[PDB]
Amino acid sequence: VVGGTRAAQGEFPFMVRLINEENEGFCGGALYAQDIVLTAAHCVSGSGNNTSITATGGVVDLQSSSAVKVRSTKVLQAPGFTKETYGKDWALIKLAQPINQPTLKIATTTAYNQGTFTVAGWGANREGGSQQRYLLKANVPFVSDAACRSSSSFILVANEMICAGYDTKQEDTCQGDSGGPMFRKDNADEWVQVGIVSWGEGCARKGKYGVYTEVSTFASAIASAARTL
Ligand code: NA
Repeated sequence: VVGGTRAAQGEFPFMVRLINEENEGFCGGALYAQDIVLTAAHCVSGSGNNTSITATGGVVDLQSSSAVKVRSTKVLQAPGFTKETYGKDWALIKLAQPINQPTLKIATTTAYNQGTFTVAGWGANREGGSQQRYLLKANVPFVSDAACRSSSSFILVANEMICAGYDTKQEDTCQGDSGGPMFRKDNADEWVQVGIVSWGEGCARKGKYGVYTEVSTFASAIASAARTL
């Protein structure tokens, strides 16, 4: 997370750090349920059963004695996600144990798709940099479809993707943050999830933004997939 500060311990406790000893991969995630994690489609390989992935939770410090490590049991990747565009970039992961921490509610409408979103993960703070040890937090403004459209050299898919961050300011999610939730407060003072960190042109680039899977568009399709897991 480029130019972020430190998450206080327990601040966003629905946070997960994901490591896929199968595809050799490091993502973020959120506890949709206490044993189901919401994350990026591209952070995983296929759908089906998978004993391979290790979600760590409860700590903001990836090392503390206290983390809870739990192995995946089965993985559900959005059918129709295309690696070719990171389009429809969402996936669920079931856990073997459940994690007793507080979970993150998801937007089931678009009501909350404006203004300032909070983002977090353990990804790199410099583009090209190492993964972190302590969970970092940062703020990023909503960027319109239009504004984002123009600025991007890859193609941006209307309701599936939503944009956020700054023109020039050194504050953006970065390599290793994928799968972490983009979220913000709702009218009833609760965090709601609007994004999954998906991709961007580099990290915090001049004239470049951050792209996020638009939870609201898939919330339906998601809600329905957990219930089979
Ligand atoms: Na920027």
